[PDB]
Amino acid sequence: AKLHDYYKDEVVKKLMTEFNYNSVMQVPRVEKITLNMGVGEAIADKKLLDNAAADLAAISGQKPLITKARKSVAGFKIRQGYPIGCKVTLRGERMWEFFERLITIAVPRIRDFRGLSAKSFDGRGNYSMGVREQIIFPEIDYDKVDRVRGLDITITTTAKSDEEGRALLAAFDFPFR
Amino acid sequence: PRSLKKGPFIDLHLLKKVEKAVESGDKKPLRTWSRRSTIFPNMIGLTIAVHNGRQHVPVFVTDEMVGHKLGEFAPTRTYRGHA
Amino acid sequence: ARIAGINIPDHKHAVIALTSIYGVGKTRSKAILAAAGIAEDVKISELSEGQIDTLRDEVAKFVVEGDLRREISMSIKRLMDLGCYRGLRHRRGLPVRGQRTKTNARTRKGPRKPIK
Amino acid sequence: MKKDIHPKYEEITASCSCGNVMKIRSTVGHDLNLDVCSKCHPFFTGKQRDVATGGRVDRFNKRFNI
RNA sequence: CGCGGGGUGGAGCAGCCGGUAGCUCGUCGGGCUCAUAACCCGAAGGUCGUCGGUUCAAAUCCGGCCCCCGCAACCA
RNA sequence: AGGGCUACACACGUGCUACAAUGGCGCAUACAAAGAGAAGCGACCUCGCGAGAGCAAGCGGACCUCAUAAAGUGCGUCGUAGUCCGGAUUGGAGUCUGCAACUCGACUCCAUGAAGUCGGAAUCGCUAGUAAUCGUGGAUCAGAAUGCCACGGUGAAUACGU
RNA sequence: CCUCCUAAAGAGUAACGGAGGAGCACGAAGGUUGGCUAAUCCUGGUCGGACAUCAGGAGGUUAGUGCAAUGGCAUAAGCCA
Repeated sequence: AKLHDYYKDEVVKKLMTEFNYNSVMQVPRVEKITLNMGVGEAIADKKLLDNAAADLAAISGQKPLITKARKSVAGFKIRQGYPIGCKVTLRGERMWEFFERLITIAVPRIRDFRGLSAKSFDGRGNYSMGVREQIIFPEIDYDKVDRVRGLDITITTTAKSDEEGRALLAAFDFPFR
Repeated sequence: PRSLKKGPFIDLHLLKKVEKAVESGDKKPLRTWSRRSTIFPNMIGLTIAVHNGRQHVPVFVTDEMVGHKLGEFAPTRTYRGHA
Repeated sequence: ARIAGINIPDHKHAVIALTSIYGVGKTRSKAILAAAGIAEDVKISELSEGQIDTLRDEVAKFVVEGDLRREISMSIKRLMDLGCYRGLRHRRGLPVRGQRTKTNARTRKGPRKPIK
Repeated sequence: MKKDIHPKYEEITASCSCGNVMKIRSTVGHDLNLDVCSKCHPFFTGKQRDVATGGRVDRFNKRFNI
């Protein structure tokens, strides 16, 4: 919870200084980090989904939920209730740890990394990004994996505005551009 | 390409014309046949209508065109398509 | 066995292994090895960490992997923008170096497309 | 958290060749030897030089001139 | 209007259970051929008239519409 | 004077190089023939990774130069992979010839490393120093051959028969 | 046999009047306890696209009901255990 500790003392203070909030509760805080793997190829065969789930688990020490089709679309051939993706919701200490990992290792490991997007903030504070390769996380072994996988990270935060969220992220020396 | 020791190639007459243009400060297109002439820094800004065999095609020179030759920006053959 | 921005095969010899980096061929690999002070014949397996670091450093001197790719992209794009002969050729998908397409431009033109 | 289902999540030491040692909890188990650390990654140094647009005119001048 | 056949690759004849999506001549390609007709090999041409639905299999079972057939009956 | 004969959806002819281990790469090392040469062949030495550059003898030549033959042989390595096979393609930088290498030359260096794992129907050559394979030279020629015409090296198989 | 309309605001009410369904299904799709709240759209997000999965929001049942239509249904009669 090093990152959490940092936030509690420094990042928050910085935020206060910059936006001039009256209350300390008014500062933005990161609520949860969600990790989704869509895996449509699961419809062809069951094991791929399982593999994906395993990978996700490896990445982030929880065991993933396995998502299922809400409403069943035309072209991709999925009935409702088909196990189609997997997710992990990270909160609290674990989440913090994950965040730390992501910036202090995983992002650096990205092939041809020239920063993250600043316009990828959605208009209400909540950041979202996608990793093309699951190998960027050193939890996964390069030699072991059979299928190239990716995933999306979604940092949900209490920031009302996108700008605020961005600021908060920066205060954690989040790469951007 | 040409040897570095020999320098760049430009037709003498063309060069002279360019110089004249520079002196004037005019921007009327100079019709030219020297497709083999290299473009120079001083030629930037000038329109120079290069021959393509048939007609003179206007070439507004840019900062990026310098190392290149005039014939590169005046395609000779005119192929649209087979169908 | 992670140099520049990629993984590298461990079983292979150093010279060859390095060649897996986009932007290093054989000669470049050799040069890198020389710079390091590592023998060409040894594998990427049974290497020290320090040695690996040195190798990485050496590699970093050249323009490789992503940067190299970017550079490559830039030139072609520039050419296209210019609309010089070469640029035109590129946009077509036809041989740029002055090859007599006639009935042999199948690397640029791809597989044959019957008349229809 | 539920007891059985999860992977073993434990503290390990992660070392970037840059010199930065980084204690972190993870599923790896064994000790981690990183190649690039966020501290030792060329974002701020490289990306000015990595574009490399340059000058055509300048180049021309260099290679040959009067 | 009512009732029996059904509706396709340039034309035609396509294996009772909805998961098989063709064969003939035709056009191109190349050597056979003293010549072509060839024998032989491979290649482009779909909608399954249509609108929908039972179902992951649908043109392939059904509700309606447009036509081609065939019906036999009628007509102040 | 500039451009074209060098165009390019495509079809055919003749070749070269391949697809590898009877091989590739590296180091050492052996054995030819036949030719050309004065607006020519150009040693040695020096510089250049190299193409070449500089200097500059010997020589109208059984004298000097082109000019190291290569396959081979020995030792090492690679171990059946689209590979240390294969080299197309393209980028950069350059050398020489030539008033001039953009269209459109050859060669060099560094990078890049397509297709191709012996080829459908069919179809060609060859009976011996032949085929197969290996290099070498000459003409035209400023430059520009995988073509043509020559030269030697290694060197088979098979012919019952009509 | 069931639903609506014709049917004239109780019920009922005809026509070779206008429109559609049934001849079952389910040992859970029944009982009960505990929990949950929809369609559609927008913005962001690896492969991923008009349309999978995941975030932030608008929306407020426009959704859902084993199958027709009507009347119902959030205390849900809808969805999970």
